[PDB]
Amino acid sequence: HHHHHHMVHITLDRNTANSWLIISKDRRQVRMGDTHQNVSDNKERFSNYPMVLGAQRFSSGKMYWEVDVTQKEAWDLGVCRDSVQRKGQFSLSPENGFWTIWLWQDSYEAGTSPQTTLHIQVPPCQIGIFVDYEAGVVSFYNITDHGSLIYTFSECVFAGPLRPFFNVGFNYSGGNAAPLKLCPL
Ligand SMILES: COCC(=O)NCc1ccccc1
Repeated sequence: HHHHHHMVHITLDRNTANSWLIISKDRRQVRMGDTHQNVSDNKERFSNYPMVLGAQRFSSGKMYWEVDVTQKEAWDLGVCRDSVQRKGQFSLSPENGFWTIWLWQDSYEAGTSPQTTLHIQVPPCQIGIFVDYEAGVVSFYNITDHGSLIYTFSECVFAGPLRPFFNVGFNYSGGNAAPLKLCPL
């Protein structure tokens, strides 16, 4: 792909984070802490899952960023509507305002309803995310495999401003402590 020139500098919004997440001082890395991180509750925080949003809101144009997933067992990445549900249980689907992929139990899947199997020969250490607001497109690229396409959501109905979306995943296994990191431009 040739989307690199739409690169945007994403930072994490502390105020949207689940109360167990630790966001780095530079707001470019996030990991799940071993306990509550001593923050007050607010209506923005994701309650049930270890999720956080980017600070940036997109309503037009073309945007590209990269995320490092090295040595993680489980994670979700993509974009979502600014107005997605924060509290209680919900599924990641376009009907709920999410355009995401994920890793879970050694398989990669796109957050369609129902979910779609992805065909990945080279486990990615970094993921590229491309959004074309006007075209209604969200695309995912395998940076480890020379930028090969993972998945394209097309005919997206964003229906609002978009925010970068992250889930560091559960760490029941003790094998998923590693952070998500926004990779430099
Ligand atoms: C440490 O691992 C246990 C675990 O993953 N618990 C579930 C959970 C943790 C934090 C926020 C939401 C849900």
